[PDB]
Amino acid sequence: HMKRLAVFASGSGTNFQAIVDAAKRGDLPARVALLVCDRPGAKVIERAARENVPAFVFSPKDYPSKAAFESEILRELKGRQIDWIALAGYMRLIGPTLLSAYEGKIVNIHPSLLPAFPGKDAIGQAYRAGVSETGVTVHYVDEGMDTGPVIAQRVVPIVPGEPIEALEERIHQVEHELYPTVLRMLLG
Ligand SMILES: [Mg+2]
Ligand SMILES: [Mg+2]
Repeated sequence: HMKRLAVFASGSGTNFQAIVDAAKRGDLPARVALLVCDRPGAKVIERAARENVPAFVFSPKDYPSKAAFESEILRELKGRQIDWIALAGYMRLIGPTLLSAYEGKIVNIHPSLLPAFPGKDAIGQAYRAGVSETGVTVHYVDEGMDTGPVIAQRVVPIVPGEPIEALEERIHQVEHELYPTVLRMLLG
């Protein structure tokens, strides 16, 4: 019974694409079974359609609370026999409704070497701090924000004088390599 993965994403969907591409070339022993997107119009939705990956798209504005929409997401996840959840560019926190149902089965990729620079815009945080290096971390999601146990990490140097664009491209390249590799081992 191959594990079924749901990918949560809110934007361009480049990490989603990397995961789909890995599965397509036979390097991911899991089924990319669902895309959950909280931002209608996001490019990642078009990617799912092109890749024949089912998608559950919703707007938080149509619900009175996070619990309200996560309750529907949970029903959808269970009905589609989803085993694991991978956050890949999902721009909001996972609430107790999902954390409880998928405890220990939710992972996320974060653009810093956790516990360093947790939170939003971690690429910008490291750049603004002036540190000489940062990295990419895949970790388990728990009650805290970017605080669950580290699963894997890759160090990324920050070159003196280079624009932030240089660091971002480098970090994204690493994310596209690291996430599929980590998921392969986690779900294999
Ligand atoms: Mg090959
Ligand atoms: Mg509806």
